Amino acid sequence: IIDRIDHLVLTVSDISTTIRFYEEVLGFSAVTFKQNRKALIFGAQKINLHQQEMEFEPKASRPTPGSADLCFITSTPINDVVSEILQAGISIVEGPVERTGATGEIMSIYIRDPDGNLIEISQY
Amino acid sequence: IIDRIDHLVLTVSDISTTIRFYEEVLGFSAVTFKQNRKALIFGAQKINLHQEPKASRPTPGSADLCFITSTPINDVVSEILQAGISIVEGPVERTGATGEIMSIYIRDPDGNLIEISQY
Repeated sequence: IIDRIDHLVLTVSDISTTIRFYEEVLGFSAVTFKQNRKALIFGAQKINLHQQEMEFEPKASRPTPGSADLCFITSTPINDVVSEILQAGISIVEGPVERTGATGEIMSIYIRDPDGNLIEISQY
Repeated sequence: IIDRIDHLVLTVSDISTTIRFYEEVLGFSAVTFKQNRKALIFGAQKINLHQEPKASRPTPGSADLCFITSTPINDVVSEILQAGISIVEGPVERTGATGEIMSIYIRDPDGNLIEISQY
């Protein structure tokens, strides 16, 4: 019986650049575990980071920057989030638009991180 | 304020092969919605399957995911072996999002790395 996703690994070109984006835009918090590895903490989950040329094993069969397509749920009014994104100088790929969430309908806004990963920020 | 991951999209070579793996091994349940869209559900989250908009570089086998199980991890190891699935690594202690976990690693049909763990 699987309960939830605990974490996932993003392979990126530059960890510093990735960290700045997730902290400043999404509000995540960067930490260092296993002495020298980086992760981004949010809620009760996390995203571990692997930089190209120094990806820890085992890893995906085809580690690829910009191959992620993730949806994050926000408790912030989605229109306020839209405004926050524009004020941060981030381009809106699409949205706000209605989508199907895991447990119901959500309003989603899409942006991209430094590596091209698609980030869907949504409110139920 | 971001609360959690709701879902993510996996780009795969064959939806049917992918669904069978996640249903038979991980116990996920496949569903259809809207334009004959397919997804795998578990807990209060889901994984959408693509065989726009999307990732800048949709790539099969590029996922590295960790799922939490409430099933005794050693029983999970046995289930995996009985299913004829190769164990990449584990059981081994690893760092979870909120503490130590015991993890077992396997791969799905596309080569995605799947970490199944218990706190």
